[PDB]
Amino acid sequence: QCIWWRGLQNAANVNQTINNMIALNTISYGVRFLKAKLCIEVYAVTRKRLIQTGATSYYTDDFEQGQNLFIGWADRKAESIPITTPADLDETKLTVANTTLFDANNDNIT
Amino acid sequence: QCIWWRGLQNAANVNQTINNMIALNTISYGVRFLKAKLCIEVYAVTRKRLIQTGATSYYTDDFEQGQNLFIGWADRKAESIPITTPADLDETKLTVANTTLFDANNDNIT
Amino acid sequence: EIVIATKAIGANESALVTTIQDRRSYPRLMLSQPQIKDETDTMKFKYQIRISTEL
Amino acid sequence: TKEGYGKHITSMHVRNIFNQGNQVIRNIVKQQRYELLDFTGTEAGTTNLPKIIPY
Amino acid sequence: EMEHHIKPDIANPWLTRQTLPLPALSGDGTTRYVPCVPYETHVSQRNWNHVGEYL
DNA sequence: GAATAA
DNA sequence: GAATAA
DNA sequence: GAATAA
DNA sequence: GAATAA
Repeated sequence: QCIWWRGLQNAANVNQTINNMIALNTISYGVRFLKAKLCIEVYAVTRKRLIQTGATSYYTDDFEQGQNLFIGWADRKAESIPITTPADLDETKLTVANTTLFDANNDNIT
Repeated sequence: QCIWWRGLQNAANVNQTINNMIALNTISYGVRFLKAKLCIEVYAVTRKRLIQTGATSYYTDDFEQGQNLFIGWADRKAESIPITTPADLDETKLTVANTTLFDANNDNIT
Repeated sequence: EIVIATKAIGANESALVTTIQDRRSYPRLMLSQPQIKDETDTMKFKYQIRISTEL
Repeated sequence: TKEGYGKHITSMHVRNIFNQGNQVIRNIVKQQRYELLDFTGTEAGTTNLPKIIPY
Repeated sequence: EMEHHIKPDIANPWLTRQTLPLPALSGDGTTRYVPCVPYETHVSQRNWNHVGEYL
């Protein structure tokens, strides 16, 4: 919804494609965003395995290849991303409270 | 056998489909339940792995993708669900004592 | 959908830029884990991934 | 290996069974009415005057 | 005849995008004159034919 | 019946 | 014109 | 008319 | 594109 395609969440994320873009936005009177294709690649799915005896816990991360990242779509519900800073929008640290792709009641997520 | 299709076990489970239904039950002299399709989806099968030295136990939950949820049918035996409250009927907390999909003797469950 | 706006073109001029365009619902998108109750709350998953976004 | 037996069972594809808010009900408001048109009167809407249908 | 497009299965206050309010008269006026314009004239995007002047 | 005849 | 457009 | 209808 | 669209 926002534009992170420039990769704002860190200024460290600039490639000449962004630079090429800036020089074009200078010599251009107008633009169209023709297509935007996003591809996620999952190299690992890693849970933290918590082994708990009473009053103690042993922590280890372990690969789960039987699990997977859920890419949720909210197609039933009106929702918003809060945005503050170019960093505030990041595929990682960006969240909304009391939000779960799984509701005990009506799971509104495709 | 009961009707949990409204999702009574929590009042938190109402969607406009229930609301649409109520408004129709107001303007309707009669109804038929034409078809009821249930689909379970298993995202995980997770046992609690119990590591026991004498006089101590280490607990951890671990994924078993070699195991699976048994959906039992009692097709050989006359049985009943006890029902008390709309909550008493829940896919989770609802049980009958001394009931097992596996009997050491005659396994009556498809 | 129907755009009616005024672009300045400096002080002496204006442009009543005015177009129609097709409506795009953009849902919300999220990357989340399975919710699995453990003995204590949820299991915690962390995904190594590479997003690849080209425009 | 991840495998299990079942009936009307399938590898799990995308399922969100709520519609994306597209549904249409159709009623016809039906309002037959026997009415009178009286021009024989002097009172208000009863006169020589054309009586109106405000569609 | 009316197609009542019923609500989403999930709240979308933002769904009014494709909803319009009726052509209801708004005002304090106790009496309101609802307009009737008889006809929408047809005009042409066509150039002429059988025009004597040669051009 | 480029000078307007529907 | 799995996300209900009879 | 894997859940026994000769 | 009986309600005049050459």
